Amino acid sequence: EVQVQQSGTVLARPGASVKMSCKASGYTFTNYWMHWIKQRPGQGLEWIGAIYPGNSATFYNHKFRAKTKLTAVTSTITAYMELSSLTNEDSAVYYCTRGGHGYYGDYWGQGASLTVSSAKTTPPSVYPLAPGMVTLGCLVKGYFPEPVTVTWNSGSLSSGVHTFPAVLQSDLYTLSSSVTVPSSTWPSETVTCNVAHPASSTKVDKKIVPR
Amino acid sequence: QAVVTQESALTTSPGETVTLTCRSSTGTVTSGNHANWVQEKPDHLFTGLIGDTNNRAPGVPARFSGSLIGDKAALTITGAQPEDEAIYFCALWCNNHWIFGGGTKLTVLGQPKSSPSVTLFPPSSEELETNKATLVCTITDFYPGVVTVDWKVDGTPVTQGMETTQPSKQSNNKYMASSYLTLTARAWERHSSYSCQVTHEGHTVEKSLSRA
Ligand SMILES: C[C@@H]1O[C@@H](O)[C@H](O)[C@H](O)[C@H]1O[C@H]1O[C@H](CO)[C@@H](O)[C@H](O[C@H]2O[C@H](C)[C@H](O)C[C@H]2O)[C@@H]1O[C@H]1O[C@H](CO)[C@H](O)[C@H](O)[C@H]1O
Repeated sequence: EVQVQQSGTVLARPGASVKMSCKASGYTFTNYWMHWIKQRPGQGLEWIGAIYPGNSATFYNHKFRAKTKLTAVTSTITAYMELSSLTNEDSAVYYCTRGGHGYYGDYWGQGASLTVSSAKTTPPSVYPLAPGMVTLGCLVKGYFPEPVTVTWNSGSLSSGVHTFPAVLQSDLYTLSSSVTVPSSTWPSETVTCNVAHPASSTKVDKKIVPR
Repeated sequence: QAVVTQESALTTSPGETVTLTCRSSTGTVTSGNHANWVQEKPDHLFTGLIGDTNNRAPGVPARFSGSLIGDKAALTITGAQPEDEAIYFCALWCNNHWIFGGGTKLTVLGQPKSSPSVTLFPPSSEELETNKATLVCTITDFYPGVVTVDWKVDGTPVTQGMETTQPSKQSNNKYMASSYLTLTARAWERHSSYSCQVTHEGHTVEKSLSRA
């Protein structure tokens, strides 16, 4: 039907430049505007600008004019946004949306994540979280980049698991996961979290031991 | 430039009508501001809902309508469905910029409210060995999904060193969030009581531990 396909995840260093792109499907590219939206972690949404491929009219947010170049190739039905002189404040999910008269985005692309960081690939330090039903946890601390996958007892413990979203602390991520099991069950039944960090082929298992 | 203001959170039950408003710091919203409403559902799923003050976007249910009520733009959902639980943003075309409001979290009560299960974990030995100490507070199974988390070290409010995640939807449609207090092992040793206080629907839950 209408589809707005976006490019994937970008990892960039401070000072660099990136080019992100959006392909149209299901409509006449030339008759509509392509707008770009920035969504910060929690800083709401900000409109970056818009381009009309039919005549390449562009509109820009004043705040972003100095570092953004918006373009479109009609032959390829693709719009591009180039961002320059990146700083960690440009880390956000960017969306391209389809617009027209009186509106900027009836159909939305899926979002392309950009992280700007000078950090290096760092493996997680995994720590067991014992109390001393009972809730056990694993702290997965200090890894870069995303993601890590956490399982409990090699996937056999799937009920009662909560894995929380990562926070950035200093310039590395920290994440935790918990599992709740019947009291009787622990310690007789061994509970282990298994943490994989693909970028550094880190795989580590941590058995939870009562304190 | 101009500031666009929306309610921060509204709650309704299935089948009721609820109205969300969007206003500008220049006084009135007009037709020339082309008020837009979009919906944000989990995992960055956005849907256009209303464009140009009152046009439903393609395939939006007729229970969604946009109007200007007085000097404000407003979105009304007549007969709210459990699936309308989402964040709603309005934006206004002003000075050739689309300017966004901060969004309204709408809870549409499709199940009973549930209080948070809070769990506070102490630092592990292995981490204290690195000269760091991180306390972990997990908050799960709360519904509505809006909570505030406060940390106290020997009764004093903590203002630096804690991190809290935004509430994520559990698969059972309740919500979960975690908070971290990070200190050096040195500092952790100068204090005895540690508290994670979570307020949800005007009630506080406190989990406290003592270094010792
Ligand atoms: C598509 C059109 O192409 C040329 O004619 C010229 O470059 C125009 O600037 C350009 O777009 C303006 O005109 C059309 C008229 O139908 C509007 O639909 C456009 O507005 C839509 O897209 C922008 C980016 C916003 O999302 C708001 C949408 O309505 C756009 O309008 C803007 O420019 C004209 C200039 O004549 C006028 O000032 C409008 O008030 C302004 O919104």
